[PDB]
Amino acid sequence: VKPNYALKFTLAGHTKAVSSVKFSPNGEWLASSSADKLIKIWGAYDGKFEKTISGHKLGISDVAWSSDSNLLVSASDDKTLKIWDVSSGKCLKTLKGHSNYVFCCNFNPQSNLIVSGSFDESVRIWDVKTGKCLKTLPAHSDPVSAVHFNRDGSLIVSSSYDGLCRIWDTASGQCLKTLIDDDNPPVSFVKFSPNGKYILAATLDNTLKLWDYSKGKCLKTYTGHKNEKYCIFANFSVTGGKWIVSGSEDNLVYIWNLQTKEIVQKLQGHTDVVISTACHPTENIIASAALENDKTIKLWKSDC
Amino acid sequence: ASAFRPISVFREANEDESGFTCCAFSARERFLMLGTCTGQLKLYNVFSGQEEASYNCHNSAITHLEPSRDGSLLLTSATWSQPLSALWGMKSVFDMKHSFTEDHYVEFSKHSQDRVIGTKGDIAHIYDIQTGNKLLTLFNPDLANNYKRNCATFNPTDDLVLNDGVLWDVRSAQAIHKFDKFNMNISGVFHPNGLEVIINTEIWDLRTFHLLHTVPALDQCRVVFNHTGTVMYGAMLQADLMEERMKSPFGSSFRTFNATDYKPIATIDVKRNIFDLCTDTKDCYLAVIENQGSMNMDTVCRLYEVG
Repeated sequence: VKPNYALKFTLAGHTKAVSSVKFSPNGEWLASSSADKLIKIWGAYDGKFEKTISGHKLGISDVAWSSDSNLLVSASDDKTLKIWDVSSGKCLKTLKGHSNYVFCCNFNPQSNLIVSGSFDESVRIWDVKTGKCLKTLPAHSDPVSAVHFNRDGSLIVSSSYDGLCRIWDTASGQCLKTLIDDDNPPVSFVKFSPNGKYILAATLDNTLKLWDYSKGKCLKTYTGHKNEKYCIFANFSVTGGKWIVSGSEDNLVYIWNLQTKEIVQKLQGHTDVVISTACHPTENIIASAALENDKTIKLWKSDC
Repeated sequence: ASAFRPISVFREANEDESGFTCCAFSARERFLMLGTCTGQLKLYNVFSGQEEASYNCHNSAITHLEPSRDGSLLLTSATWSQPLSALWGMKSVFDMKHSFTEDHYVEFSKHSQDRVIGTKGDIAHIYDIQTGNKLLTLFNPDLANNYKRNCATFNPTDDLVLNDGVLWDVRSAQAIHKFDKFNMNISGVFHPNGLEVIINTEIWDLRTFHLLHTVPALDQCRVVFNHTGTVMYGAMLQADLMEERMKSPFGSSFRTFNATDYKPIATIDVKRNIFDLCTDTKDCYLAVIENQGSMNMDTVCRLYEVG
């Protein structure tokens, strides 16, 4: 059955470009981060204007929660990660040590370790309950566009502008594998499949590839969208059908079929590049955020 | 090989959800090696069912075992993780000897077990057990058949290799025949008698390259012989859709074939999904891993006596 994405609520109130959105591990709240230095909370079905968080001096590129949906880690253009008490917005800790912008950040399933990628051209393993930096991995020869943790937490997947997707052993820090396409276009986003066997990865020649990363082969490649300059965060969809969703640089959000690479559904409406999208853990909900010419979030619900 | 008497069963010890995922009779008499869904390699008394040893080998489910004939070495492959395939020493103490970090399937040479042959996608890598040197790298893009489930294999005399449906002369490392691609996944094995090649449902002649036999029921099966290569066993695979729920590689039944004329013998349905099956060194036993189901896997080794 093909989806029926229906625009439900639109969220405005961001001073500048908004760069990252996420649903709660519970899915009652939508957390957004903006180049406006702000992190904001909204009603994850109704889109209600919740609290708004503050303390980062520069812009924020991305925002992740922990397993219990109790702390966010924002990654800011002020070289800083900060852990926030969602309940109050009182910044729990300010992780420090990167040399340049920090663009990607995430936790592990046990909501204790931080993974950050940065323009300092490194990745870093942090300790959430103390904020100390455990590991500096000279990850790539360039700025690091995404960092993700698998359903257990013994592997780090990293993206880089150098076309190098990469997989890391957390408990040791060793470089387990090293993906390369035969060509070397940059990779702007990466994450694990919810089942852990596979890896979504976006590249800037309008490409979005699914990978089985231990056999080292590309098992499918979805295209049609526009991705040449910006690092759009793409997602899977295993709630109803098994889909692939990703914003784009013609201010649309494209959806393909996970297992047949075909352009199942399209969602227009934004005014600028759609930079972020997430999908609710439980429900069939799509979030989407765009840059300064839009500065808004928008919600889509599908029956499947 | 049409009658199959239950002889013993056992499940994984101390584990509410038994995770045996492959088996192979060790060179030691009354003992089977089972890899488990969680990287481990267990040692079991095939008759009592008692667990004798346990070795963390990989950090993902073990897919393939192959004990060496002389008892001293073991190969393991995994699903994901470094290394993908590992070679373990076994003489009185279990330690790693080598590791093939990119081969997703590994197997000993046949005649003298003086070389491991490993598969990476469409590529074959022969290694050397004492040193671990990659002696050869067999692949030819102009001839590749891109078998989804390719496994490069040695012939009985180690003279030839087969890999992606291409026949290789090992002495000259020159491909000497491509066999036409008639299926998406199965790459073929060499018949134990060394005179013929079984690629999915095609049985080709090794000397003339003639079609000798069509065997439709071997479509999509892995194949295993009894020690004497007089009985053939075929378990059919299942299937790519959806995310993961620990899906059994084979369906619920297997088949036995006269290894000489490919005429069928029996169909054996155990009414449970099969993960692996193997035959012993003395031609008495077939041992099969069988999922019982849970809320997601719960397997038991059943040891059958062949009749």
